[PDB]
Amino acid sequence: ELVAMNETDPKSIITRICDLMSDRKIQGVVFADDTDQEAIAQILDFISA
Amino acid sequence: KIVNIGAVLSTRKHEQMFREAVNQANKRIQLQATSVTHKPNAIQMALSVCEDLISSQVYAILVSH
Repeated sequence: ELVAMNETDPKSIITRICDLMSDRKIQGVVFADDTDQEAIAQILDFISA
Repeated sequence: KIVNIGAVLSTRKHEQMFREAVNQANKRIQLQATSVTHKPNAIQMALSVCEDLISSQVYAILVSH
């Protein structure tokens, strides 16, 4: 499911996660990312865990 | 000189004591009180972050279990 995503609020990305879960039962994801976002890398991992 | 302090509390009587201490700080300068809560879901606790951080005056969070 090739979805686009504007560089926006990471809380809205967290909302987008179970937005696309409601789009389809998603088991696997890929998500392209910016090259200067390491605090968001600190954000995403414990949300998953 | 107005500020607004964030916390996490199980009940609101502790928020009333917090406002009493806000007045005791206002003895020396203005202080406000945030809408604090203690949710049983950390997903909902993450969703309340923008609801509490939406202001400019938001201060350090004082978190209880």
